[PDB]
Amino acid sequence: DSLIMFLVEIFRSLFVSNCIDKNIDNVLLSIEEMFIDHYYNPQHSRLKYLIDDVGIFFTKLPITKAFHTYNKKYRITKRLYAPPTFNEVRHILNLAQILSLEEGLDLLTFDADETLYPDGNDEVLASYISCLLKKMNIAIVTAASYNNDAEKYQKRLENLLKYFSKHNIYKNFYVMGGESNYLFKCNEEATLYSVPENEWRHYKKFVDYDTVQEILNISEKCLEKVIKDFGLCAQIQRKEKSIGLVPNKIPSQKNYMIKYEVLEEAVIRIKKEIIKNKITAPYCAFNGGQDLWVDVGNKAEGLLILQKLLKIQKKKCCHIGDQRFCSLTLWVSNPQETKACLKSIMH
Amino acid sequence: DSLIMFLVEIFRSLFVSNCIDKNIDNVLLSIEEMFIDHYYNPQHSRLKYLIDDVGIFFTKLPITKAFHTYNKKYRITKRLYAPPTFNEVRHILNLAQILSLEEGLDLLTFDADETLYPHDFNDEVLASYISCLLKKMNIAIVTAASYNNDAEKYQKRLENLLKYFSKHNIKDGSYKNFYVMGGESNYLFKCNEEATLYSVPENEWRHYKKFVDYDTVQEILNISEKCLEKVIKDFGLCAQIQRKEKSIGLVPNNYMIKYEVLEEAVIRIKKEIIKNKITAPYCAFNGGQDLWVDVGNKAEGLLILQKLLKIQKKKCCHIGDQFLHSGNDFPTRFCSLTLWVSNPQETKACLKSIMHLN
Amino acid sequence: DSLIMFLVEIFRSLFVSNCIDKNIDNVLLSIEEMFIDHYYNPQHSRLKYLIDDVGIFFTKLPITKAFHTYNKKYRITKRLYAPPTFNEVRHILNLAQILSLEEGLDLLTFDADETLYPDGNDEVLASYISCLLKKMNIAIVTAASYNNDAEKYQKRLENLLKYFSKHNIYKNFYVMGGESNYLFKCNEEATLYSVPENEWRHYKKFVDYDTVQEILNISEKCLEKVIKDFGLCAQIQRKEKSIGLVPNKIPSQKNYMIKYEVLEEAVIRIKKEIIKNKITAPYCAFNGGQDLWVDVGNKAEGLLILQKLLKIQKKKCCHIGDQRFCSLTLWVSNPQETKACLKSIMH
Amino acid sequence: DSLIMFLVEIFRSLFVSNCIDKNIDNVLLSIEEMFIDHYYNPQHSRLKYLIDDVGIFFTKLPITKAFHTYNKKYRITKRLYAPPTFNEVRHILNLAQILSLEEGLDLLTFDADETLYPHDFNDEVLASYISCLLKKMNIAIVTAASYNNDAEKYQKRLENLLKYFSKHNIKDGSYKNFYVMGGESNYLFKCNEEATLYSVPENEWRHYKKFVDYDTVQEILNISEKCLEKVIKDFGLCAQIQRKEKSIGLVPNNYMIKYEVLEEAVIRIKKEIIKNKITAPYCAFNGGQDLWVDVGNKAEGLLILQKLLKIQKKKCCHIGDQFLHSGNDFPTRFCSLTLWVSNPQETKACLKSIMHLN
Repeated sequence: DSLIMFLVEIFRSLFVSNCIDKNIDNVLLSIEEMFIDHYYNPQHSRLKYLIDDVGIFFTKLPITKAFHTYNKKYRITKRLYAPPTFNEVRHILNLAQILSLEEGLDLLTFDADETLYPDGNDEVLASYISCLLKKMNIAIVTAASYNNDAEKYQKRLENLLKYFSKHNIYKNFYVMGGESNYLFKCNEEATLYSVPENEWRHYKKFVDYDTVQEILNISEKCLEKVIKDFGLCAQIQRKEKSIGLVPNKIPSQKNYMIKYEVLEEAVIRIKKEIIKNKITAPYCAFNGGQDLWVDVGNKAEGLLILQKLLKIQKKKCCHIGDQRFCSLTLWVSNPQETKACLKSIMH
Repeated sequence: DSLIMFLVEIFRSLFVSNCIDKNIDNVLLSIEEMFIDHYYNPQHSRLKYLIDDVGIFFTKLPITKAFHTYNKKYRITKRLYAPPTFNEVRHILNLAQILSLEEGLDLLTFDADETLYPHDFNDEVLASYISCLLKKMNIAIVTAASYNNDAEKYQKRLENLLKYFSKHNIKDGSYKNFYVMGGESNYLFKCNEEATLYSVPENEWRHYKKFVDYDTVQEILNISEKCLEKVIKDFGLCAQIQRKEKSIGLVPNNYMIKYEVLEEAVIRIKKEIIKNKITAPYCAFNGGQDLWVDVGNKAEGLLILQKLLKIQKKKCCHIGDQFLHSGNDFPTRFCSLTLWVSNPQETKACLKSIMHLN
Repeated sequence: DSLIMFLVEIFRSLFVSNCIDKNIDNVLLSIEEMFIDHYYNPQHSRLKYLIDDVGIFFTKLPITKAFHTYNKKYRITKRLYAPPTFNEVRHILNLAQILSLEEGLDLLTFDADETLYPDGNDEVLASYISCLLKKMNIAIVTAASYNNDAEKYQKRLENLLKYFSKHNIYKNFYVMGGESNYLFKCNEEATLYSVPENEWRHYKKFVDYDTVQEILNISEKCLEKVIKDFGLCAQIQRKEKSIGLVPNKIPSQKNYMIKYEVLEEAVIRIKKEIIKNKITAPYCAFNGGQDLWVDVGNKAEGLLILQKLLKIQKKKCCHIGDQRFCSLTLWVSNPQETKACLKSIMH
Repeated sequence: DSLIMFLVEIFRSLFVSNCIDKNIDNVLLSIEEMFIDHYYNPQHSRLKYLIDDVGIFFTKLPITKAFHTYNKKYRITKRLYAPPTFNEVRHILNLAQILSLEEGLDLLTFDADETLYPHDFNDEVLASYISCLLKKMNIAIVTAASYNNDAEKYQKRLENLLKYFSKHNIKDGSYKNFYVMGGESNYLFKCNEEATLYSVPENEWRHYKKFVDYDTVQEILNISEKCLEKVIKDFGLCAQIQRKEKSIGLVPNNYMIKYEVLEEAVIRIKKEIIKNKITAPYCAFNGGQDLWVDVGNKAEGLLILQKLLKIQKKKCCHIGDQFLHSGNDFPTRFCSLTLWVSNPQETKACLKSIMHLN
């Protein structure tokens, strides 16, 4: 991330010049003003000249207030031998984006790929998530596709729903499967039903069936090449609007393992070949540590569906994931961070 | 750490020139010839000029065969968009060091703290590998944990592995060839037929350990005590200080402590200890959520077993997980063969590869 | 230059792996094939994936033959402590591009900004340039504009023409003023006349007069801002299709000096502001160490004029300058290098 | 070289954060406070920790005033697309070192080889600056050129500057306060009323120069002679070897030699000389088209004048052009104040700024 680096180099220079524990507010306010000017002029701001991939700011980032708030609690400027690190500046930018939600947020989305759990939960999470549900809409997005088989989505994340049956009552909880292709809701008794197409068919970006089938054919061709090239013991699974690469199960249980480097290569191979056919339709190929899934859809399309379905402005939506231009983003990497951010959001 | 990065930068240029999946043997052989010259002339080798902190090669290293063998199993050179990574070159140098044990392997030492268990030992697969290797050679387990020669405390985290020896490795007499060191290089133990850890008096083998005055031991503990007390007040910690003989540490109450706070305090301790020009052996070990300062280093502990068991330096190998410059495994590169590792799964793999004696 | 760096990193790894003085031909041939594949597929080659700004190859670069030829003469691989440097790899790429001219070259162009002389020549140059003129067309390009006043172009480079009056006889020598706006030729007796517009008016890229006047107005506004901001003692000079920033003359001779850093800033300021008005017309702002000149034109337009006027394929044109996609380029920085390259071209 | 890069990296971050043209005094003052602590405690300063080869600050450095004054004259902070460059920070540290001469300047030394003339001295403006400063303090000219105490040869390249002293600086008696050193630190000279360079016997001031055995002098010359002979054959040079007493060099016949060939040969000479553990003073000076090895360094030469003229270390300043790590001016940072320069134009500028005594 060039935005985090950008700040890391600056903090490193203040640290090595021996004034980082002094009053650096003159530098922080000059940085904050560049952020705010980019908020009004995302296309031609000077911040755009420094960071080409800066993206878009839906909020006025209070980075100065975030630095003081982070420094007071963790006291990183008292360090004499290690300047602020990449991971620490990452939490500061999360805090700045959390703090920028002064007007409140009505939509909160969770990337449930790996950030939330390795397998099937956390009660402190479920307790914190439930508190937020009464305040505003929440949503959970999965890259796995089981078509519309609602029972399969429940198996991967059933424990958190058990808390919701108690201490709730409500209808402000949503689950998105296939990245942006299947949207479910919740009734009363430990539920998992699918909203009909009429409620959200128009909001989905229009794509042809043959175009959808074309992407899966291209991805199917690449994975076979990946399987044969790296000699993996794996099987390909094609679905309606998705295709996935899964490892073989050890005969007897537990499944075999694919090296993480090979999965990262296949994602680049698939993404590159899709661009070769000049396909403009939305798509995404996600690596889940042990699985590879290609969906005809992306988090951006699914995020827009929820904003348009629930009539929420983009400034009131927030996303938490391990990995764009349509919602505020918090970068985490473990469930404890997800609960750590959610604890800060409670105010 | 820098030898690995040395190879990563080279393989990156081969990948980038589109020839890494071709025959790169002329480059690899030139690298191997440099490893041979460092093996023969460690003090003024060409490799020492390129890499100052390279360490000592106690054996000739088949780096070409390792790359060739590792590529045949993992096909890393078939990748179009990812050059050989840091961990893959790490695995390559691991196998090259294993293949350099053609002469034999008399002693094998493992880090207790993190290469064997998350903590409580609870891996039946790992211990089943350990028993077979134990039959053919002596093994030892080195921990930074410090209990003042209390064999009951050390056996707690290692109960299952020791209890395994009773059912499979008790009759063959292999139990005598198993040792445990506590406080890095302060308390040595051994096993009996009842699968229990018993003690060996520090007076029995103090001839092999460089003595340190009791006042200088307490000197190091008091300097560290001041730094840890200053560190707690500086960052507003919730943790407390626990002191024992020949060892002091920072322990929470359990509130997790940030990694950066622990790492700098190691630097402050090491920097302030240097300010008094202390030449005694010591180490500031950074744990997951704790910090510990011991009088004595793993290098001294590994030297004791070599002198005690009369084992040759080239026949001794060590398996540690923290081979970073700040880690306590970094100095052990000068007294034994070393295998960088990260978890039991990787440790069981290196042990599986080691079980090809021939 | 990313292409030169690209090779410097590779040579550095061969050097540090202690095999650079051995047979590195396996690496060089793999590099050469990437160059050749980029020659056939400039838009989607793998070299394009490694070097985004690689440009275009009008020739099959014999980089392997260039390395051996450069190594045999200078013996750089016998070094034990310094790998091949950026400047050395630069000469190799010049040699490779010179060697690629196996089918001969009919056009040779010289960037006369600073590469050829600081002031008004070199007889060894003039002797070498004259030998090439009988073989093929030569051309000299200047950023300075004196409209069509041919006498002023002659004053800056009159000494080389004195050699041409002797040992010649002919009509294959050309001079381009205003980057791409004024084209002159040579008669018999120490000459400097201008070819009429009809011979080359159609080949110039069509641009409106008000558009040309717009660029000079924008550049005039920037230079005044540069003058007032940095407090320079300088005067602005506007012309028909150019505007320049010149320093004041010390009263009494010799002229004042502008710091080189300020001139480089004004070029970026002018170029940036021209893009702000979305001007698509060709232009260039050149820094000449002591002068700044903005021309409505560029070396690319002038190069195309000479190729179309003289009916020469792009594979037979070569340019020598200190600083694109329409001719082969040799990178030099001093007159001795220019004569050094020309000595190699004589075969 | 690394202190300059230290400031360049800091100013780059200030420029990038859009506040460099605002008030950056809090950052600059923190930098100045570090320069004061290094001035007081050079051995274990915080600045030495960040920059290991920083050198010695013989005076407190007004780095803020230098930046403020330099910005007022050149307005570098008004640039939108170019942070302060390497040479601008160099000029800033030059002025800060000049402004640190508030106490006085008794001795000023110039590199003859390249800070005074392209070579033949031929700048009337430079010499006219030299005469005025010569009236108020002693100046000296240090050259790597080696002629065995032949005053006629040294005066050739310096004729115009010496002849200028006869017409303007001969009556005031200032001629006595002007010295010339040859062979870096081997032959000292002086001037008379007739504007001629006369010699001073090396026996007269050998008490100030650390003696070196004649066999060890020839030892260094023979080691260099082997390297240069090997270098010529290695790269197929056309040059030849010229040897004198206490000095040896590589000279063409005049075919220009590549810069990289000269620079590595300096490394080979320095590396091989270190291999014999020679502690004598020496230097391998890289010229434009030649290479020279002298027995004795500029640090020794600058030390002689301080001990001979009894001048204080802080009152001595040096003006050299090659302050790179490989250059011969690099060691002079530990015995005198230093001003990095590149040509007479820059040298006349520093001399012009120096003419504000007050």
